[PDB]
Amino acid sequence: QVLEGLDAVRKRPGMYIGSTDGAGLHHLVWEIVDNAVDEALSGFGDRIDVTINKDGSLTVQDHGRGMPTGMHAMGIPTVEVIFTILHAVGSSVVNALSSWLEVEITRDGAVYKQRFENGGKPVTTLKKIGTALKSKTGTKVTFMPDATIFSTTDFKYNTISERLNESAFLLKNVTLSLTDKRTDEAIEFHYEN
Ligand SMILES: C=CCNC(=O)Nc1nc2cc(-c3cccnc3)c(=O)n(CCC(C)C)c2s1
Repeated sequence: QVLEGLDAVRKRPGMYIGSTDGAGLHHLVWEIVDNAVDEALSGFGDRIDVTINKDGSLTVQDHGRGMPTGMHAMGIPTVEVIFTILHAVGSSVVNALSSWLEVEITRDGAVYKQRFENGGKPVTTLKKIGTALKSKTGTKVTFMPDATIFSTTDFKYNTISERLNESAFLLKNVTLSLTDKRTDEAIEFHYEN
């Protein structure tokens, strides 16, 4: 397996997300959402909240275990490795195609954050920013799609709502929410089995 950096994604985005139109833009949402859904399917977390922010960015929040907060080689956080090496995989592809991205992790009584800019270059390490109850766990990913790559950077509420509805139906017993801060629209989906 040949590992690559984020420049490879930026030079051939269609190879990773199919296209650079609205379909590709929304693939970025699906990758992040799917990672939160995988975590819930494994039994960690019973709600997944998606927000379309007024500035054009998009946030996904889960209440799963929290991405690992430790280090890989050479003092590099595991989360930085997840977000910056392409195993050619969604997290690194979204980072590559974002003008900025923030990941916030909560676990073990601590809240940590790392910020990337300009196609996924870290501008901070994984920094402890605060504290939380020892019981509190999860991951939050916010990203701004790169307007230099996509033909449209307008997330579509109806498109996202349909996909989260479907994902709630497949998962069971997990609430998926969508809030649009541009229009104030909001919806929740939950299917009990
Ligand atoms: C909110 C937006 C998106 N949501 C997520 O990405 N949520 C996640 N939760 C976890 C929990 C654990 C994990 C496993 C084993 C033990 N403790 C934590 C973990 O390894 N991951 C990395 C999996 C791959 C992305 C490397 C994640 S990714």
